[PDB]
Amino acid sequence: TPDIKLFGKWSTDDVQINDISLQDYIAVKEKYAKYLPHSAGRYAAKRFRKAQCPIVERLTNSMMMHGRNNGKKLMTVRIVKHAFEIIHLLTGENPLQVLVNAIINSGPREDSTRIGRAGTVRRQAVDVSPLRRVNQAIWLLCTGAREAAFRNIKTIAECLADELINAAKGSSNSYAIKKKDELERVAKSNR
Amino acid sequence: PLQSVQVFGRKKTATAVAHCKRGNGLIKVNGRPLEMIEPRTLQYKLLEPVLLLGKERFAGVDIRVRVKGGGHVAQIYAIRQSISKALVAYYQKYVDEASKKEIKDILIQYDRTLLVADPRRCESKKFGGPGARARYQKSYR
Amino acid sequence: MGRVRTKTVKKAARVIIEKYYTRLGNDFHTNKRVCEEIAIIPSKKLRNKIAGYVTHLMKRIQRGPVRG
Amino acid sequence: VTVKDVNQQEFVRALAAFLKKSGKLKVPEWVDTVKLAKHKELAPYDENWFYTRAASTARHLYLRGGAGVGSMTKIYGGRQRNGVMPSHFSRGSKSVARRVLQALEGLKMVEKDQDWGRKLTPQGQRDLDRIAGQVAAAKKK
Amino acid sequence: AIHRIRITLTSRNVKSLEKVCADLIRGAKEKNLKVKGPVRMPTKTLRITTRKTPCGEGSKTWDRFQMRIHKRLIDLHSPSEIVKQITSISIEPGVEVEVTIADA
Amino acid sequence: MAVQISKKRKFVADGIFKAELNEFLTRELAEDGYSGVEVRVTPTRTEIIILATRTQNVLGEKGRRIRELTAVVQKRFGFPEGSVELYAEKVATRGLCAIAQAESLRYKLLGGLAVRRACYGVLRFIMESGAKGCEVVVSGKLRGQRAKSMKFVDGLMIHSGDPVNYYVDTAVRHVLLRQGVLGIKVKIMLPWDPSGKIGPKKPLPDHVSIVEPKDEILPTTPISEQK
RNA sequence: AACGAGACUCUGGCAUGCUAACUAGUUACGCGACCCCCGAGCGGUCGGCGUCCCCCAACUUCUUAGAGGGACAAGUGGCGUUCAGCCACCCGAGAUUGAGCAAUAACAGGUCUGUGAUGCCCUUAGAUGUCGGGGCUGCACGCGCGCUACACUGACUGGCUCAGCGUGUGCCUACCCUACGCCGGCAGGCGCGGGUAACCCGUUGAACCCCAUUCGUGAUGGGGAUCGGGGAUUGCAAUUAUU
Repeated sequence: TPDIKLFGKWSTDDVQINDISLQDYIAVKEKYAKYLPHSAGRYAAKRFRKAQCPIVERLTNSMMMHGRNNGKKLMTVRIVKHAFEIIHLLTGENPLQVLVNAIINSGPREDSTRIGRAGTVRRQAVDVSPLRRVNQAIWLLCTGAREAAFRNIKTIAECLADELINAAKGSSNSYAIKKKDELERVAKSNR
Repeated sequence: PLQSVQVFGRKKTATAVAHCKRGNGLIKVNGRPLEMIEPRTLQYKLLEPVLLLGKERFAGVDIRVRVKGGGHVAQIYAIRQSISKALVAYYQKYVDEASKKEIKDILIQYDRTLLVADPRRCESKKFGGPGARARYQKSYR
Repeated sequence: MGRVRTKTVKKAARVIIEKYYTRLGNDFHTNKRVCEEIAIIPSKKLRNKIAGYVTHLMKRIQRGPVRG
Repeated sequence: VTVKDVNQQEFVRALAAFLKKSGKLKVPEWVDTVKLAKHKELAPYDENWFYTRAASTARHLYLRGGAGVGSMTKIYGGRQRNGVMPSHFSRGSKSVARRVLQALEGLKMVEKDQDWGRKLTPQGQRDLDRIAGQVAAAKKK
Repeated sequence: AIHRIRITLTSRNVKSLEKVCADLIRGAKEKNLKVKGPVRMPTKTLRITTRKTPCGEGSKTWDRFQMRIHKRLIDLHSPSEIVKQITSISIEPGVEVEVTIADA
Repeated sequence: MAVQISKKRKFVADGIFKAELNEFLTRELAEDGYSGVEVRVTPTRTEIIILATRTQNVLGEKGRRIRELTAVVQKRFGFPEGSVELYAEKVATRGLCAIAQAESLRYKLLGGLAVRRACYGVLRFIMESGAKGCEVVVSGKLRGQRAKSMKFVDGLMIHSGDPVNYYVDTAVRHVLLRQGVLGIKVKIMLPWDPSGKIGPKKPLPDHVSIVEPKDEILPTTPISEQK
């Protein structure tokens, strides 16, 4: 605590990665815990450089999309502070363990791609990197809250905290755990 | 005898000249408290060195800072970058090596441009685009 | 990346080592200042190159004989 | 205390109330028909907007070297949505600010001083810093 | 009497400018006129951004031209005679000079 | 007699005077081997140094022509009377003076002479006078009513980088005939690298050479020699 | 051996080293004045807040612009014929920050409406060379470049708070940028003053953003097309609506 930042109130201790596969691309607490998610603007100039930056920051980055929200990273952080707050009142946990489950449960195990034969569509099943899983899982759940709040009275904060619950405990009421299983259902067929 | 050493920080043309003058506590910026510098959501960030190093490093100085340039954001990184280096310079000049070498290891661990500066500034636009890379649409019919 | 040395460097680098073999060290900075005095290289960036190749040659000349 | 120390969102909301108690400010008749700037599309919701704006007037004079009716408008102006045309900045009303500053001057909290601008009276400067500590007395700074 | 006399130089060529300034600072300091150094003012950009194609056709192209002026001034305080004597002579290049009676 | 215009506008108006004159003269001194000017304002006086190769034809008998030229400028730009003072100058080394070489080729051609033998004759002169190399172009008609181009080239040339501003000069002159117009262009490369005037800078242009002196002796053996 | 490539020029990134500054600042007092006890103390003083005062003060970190230095695959570990080079790492600004310049030969490409550049042909007094009026904006339709939108990650109304590249009357023939005072809801009018410009406008007190009200999933207060009436400014003249 006096030598390692919390989050402004939320411990990064008592936080685990419960896979051996997806750690070393999920990290949040080795020394990478900080008061806020922000950077000086170094995040990528090498392929390995992407991995290092926190998961909580990565979530904030992929939250601002679709034209009108680009370049408004401070507005974005407002939504994240409410998210953890709502998650803690609503279920009562270290609200980061919610998020870590939500990411791990939404990442695909097998994926398909295209292959050109006879000028006609054929598909091939292939595997997926841990770095791919994390990138995909962060994409998918953020699309859910963006979609729901497009005509609902509910705010995006409320929608997003709901979306991490249904991902963290699979229940197929989320946009993520649905879309995960769609890909794998294809990957079984053409293989 | 009067002791006074000055430093600055920069990020994206936002200068922040933070003088460390002998005294006790009371860090300010523009003759205002740092507690009320105004986005007040990034309040944990400019406070970060002071909070992390403890307030007992800041017990032989009065620091005041003057700023100019940049936007609301880039100023925050400038004032942080200056106060970090200001503290260091005070130890570099009036106290021994092993005091400040310790302090250097702590800050540079979570380096975030506290003791260094980005070389990145805007690139110059050329014609045929509204941006430096982005181009106007091309039609064949 | 890239930055493969041109022939203008490799031509004069050989010459400068043949006639001022004694003056050479194996440090960058010393071999720079020698090239500055025994000749004039009309650019600054060009000077920083010709020194570095003169250095890199002088490493190999202290082994078996060079064929250039 | 100096007015620098405190929050400024709090400053105005106690200073506006202060004036209206003391019978201060002789207001214009037009105050219920007034758009308030060229770049607005509506009247204010507020029914005591005049009291609020006189607060913000006197504060800025404490900081900066003081300036006339023109400069006050430039500080207040914002963005103008021209509909189908792209937005641009523009300045608001003048004749409101010309009533504000003359109403303050009737109380002798400001006065036309030298160097092309009204400046705030020492009696005015007394009254600002007097209620500045009242803010800290209230909540707890 | 001894009047604060300002020798303004103005040019477009940094070599031609600077050496002529140096000459006047040597000759002044040689005679102990208590000369004050050059005050180099911001170099100003004339920009002209115009078409490269007459009778526009083909891919749309432009051309940036620029002229860089330079100003700098040396302040002397000494009798106006010996200044106006020595100033106007010993200038080789096309570089302008403007003498001022007083400014301070 | 005042005040005076902005410093920005001060340079523009000088440029307009420098340029207008330089095309005024070229339409009168074409046959006299014109080669340029060099203006200089001096204390309470104007100098206009009218560079041409043969000062003879410029001067005239009793200095008539120089008197015409001074009276023109005295009225045209509204100069204060008697301030204007002309001077002439002869250039030495005439084959580095591309402008004059091109405009001489013009009158050789317009005099009525073949193109190939004319191009060769001008070429060897500018090569002989000193020059790394040189080039001539003639674009337009000849031997029918479709156009062609005729290049005559010898020696070195450059085309790229910043050295183009120093180490070459280039000129263009139109010449008429009874059938259309013919374009002359002359491009000539300056040779100085050892020293002087100094005019163009001492380094070599395209491949920038390493200037290399040599010394290397020893006969040393140990001894003490008292002084 | 030569041209192009590269080299080169400009620009960005590294200087508490060098050079020097009331048309640039900082610091230091001398301060005296204002302010509140706001903190120790009492209000003084010490400390805090800016402004005037500032010098015959001190300095050049910040700002300005000049001379210089620095980066070379330099060092280390792999890899390569162990050559030319390539990959990782230390130091750190990593050997690519972005532009300018650019060969041979060609095109029936564009331009006679840039040219007092130009051939030939035509026309030249009932003129293809001058004043007045109209048109290039005329629409059952087809296509291209864009702008503004379809909302709650929002709109609306208040409050807070940050910037840079430039430009400006004394020019073309009649014309600039604007502070300040007064009058008007606004457009605007009127009285005075400065600026040849690191000097005056402008310590460019800009927007998104930030903070607090109001609206509530509704073609809604989202959207602002279409259209009626009225008020100003430019000009010799504003109708087919100049703004």
